[PDB]
Amino acid sequence: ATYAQALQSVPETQVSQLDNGLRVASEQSSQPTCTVGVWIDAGSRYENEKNNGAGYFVEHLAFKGTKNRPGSALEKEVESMGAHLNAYSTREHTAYYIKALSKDLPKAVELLADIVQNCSLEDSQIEKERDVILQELQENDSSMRDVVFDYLHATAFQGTPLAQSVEGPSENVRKLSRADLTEYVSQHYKAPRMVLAAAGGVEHRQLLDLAQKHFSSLSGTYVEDAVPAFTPCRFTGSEIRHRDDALPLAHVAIAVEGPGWANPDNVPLQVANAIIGHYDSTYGGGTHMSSTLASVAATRKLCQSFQTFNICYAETGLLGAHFVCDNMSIDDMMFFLQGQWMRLCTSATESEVVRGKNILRNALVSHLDGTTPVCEDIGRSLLTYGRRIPLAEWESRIAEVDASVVREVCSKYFYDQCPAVAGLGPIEQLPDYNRIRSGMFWLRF
Amino acid sequence: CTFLRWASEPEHDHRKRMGLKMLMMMGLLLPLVYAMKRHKWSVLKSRKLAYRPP
Repeated sequence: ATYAQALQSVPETQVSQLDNGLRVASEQSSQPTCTVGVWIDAGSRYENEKNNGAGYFVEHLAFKGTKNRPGSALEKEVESMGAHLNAYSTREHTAYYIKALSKDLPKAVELLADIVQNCSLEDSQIEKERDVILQELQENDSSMRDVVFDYLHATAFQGTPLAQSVEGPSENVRKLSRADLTEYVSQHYKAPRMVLAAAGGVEHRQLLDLAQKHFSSLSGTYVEDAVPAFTPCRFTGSEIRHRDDALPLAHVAIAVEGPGWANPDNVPLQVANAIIGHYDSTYGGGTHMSSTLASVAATRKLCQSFQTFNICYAETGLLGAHFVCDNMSIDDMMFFLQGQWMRLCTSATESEVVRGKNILRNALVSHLDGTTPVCEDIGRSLLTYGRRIPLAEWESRIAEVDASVVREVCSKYFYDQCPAVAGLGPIEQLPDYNRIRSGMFWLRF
Repeated sequence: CTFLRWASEPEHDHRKRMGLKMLMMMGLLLPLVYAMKRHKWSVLKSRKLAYRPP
């Protein structure tokens, strides 16, 4: 049995639609558990400065009660069958999913149709969630990576809705009335924006027939005519430096404008990112790692950690690198990161592309282990691609990358481009923006 | 007196032709190098500072 023949035997994702436009998608297995959820085309990029934070607030209030399950009846019902009710919001998506036994799918879908459609949004629970969201803001400030990536978004997408954080500034959380939160759900929690995904021991026909008795009153109509529309987000080469020498380590995120989701350049770029890879000081192979930046950082103790990232949105993205290091090593970290970028742009070699493609295949297959990653894969894929891209198609797209492809795409996105830079902490030795900008081309080239 | 000015300065005409060429080259180079300096320096000249003490 060959990896190629295992990809073909990976089961199919059935997709069926309701009249309201709700899209129902499921990957069946023989597992005795399942993960069913609702993925909505919602996030803070659809929020303006007035209501920024409303989606995170609605997520906060989602499980706190509905018109039929008063406030903790929902929690007792989910708990008494051993299920797990999670939620998450990003700048572009919002998910509500349950991990249940396969026999509990009818109750799991009935729980989500109630939650996504009939949140009481009670005036008394909004005040209680204010203090939590305010406290969670302070808990968030303590995470330097979250701060530095919010900073990267704020400077990269300045002037646009994508600069906003999901949570919103701690000025709107105290002002979001019930009417705001009611309006956010009335504008964004619609069937044509919603995907009902399942994965595990779930038959598609039965999930369909549950959706068309629980979600079938989820309209896609907008008050009078006021349907919200898409707004593209300008990228800005820019810098945001938050200098705080009391913090023991510096966090540096640097990104160029990357492709949106449906751009095939994503596959060659992810490959190339696998060439730079990622490092942590607790790794192992260390100085013998194939990634040049990893081996230099391990040999010289240049950093505590570094990662490559490709964050995608509908029409743009952030393609770059985040590293944590001490105040006297930022310069070397930036030098070697930009040198590796330039070396991929100009002189990627076939063997490192083979290893990078190997890494990408392994990351894609290992990621999809379990019902919950598959359920999120289905929901997010229908929101971003309008379909589920099979692992066979991912393999076919990876098989087409070579060193020439990597050189051309890394040239297009990295070479002689202006990056957004976020620095937090003891960042006095983080290079000046002209010096970082000069690191995006080579004079030898 | 014309001949004596030439005898004192046989480079008079060539010096003035070189001066014209220098003036045109400077009237190109000084604005463009000034633009170069301001391109590099715009990062400093437009940056904004915010103080957020605890």
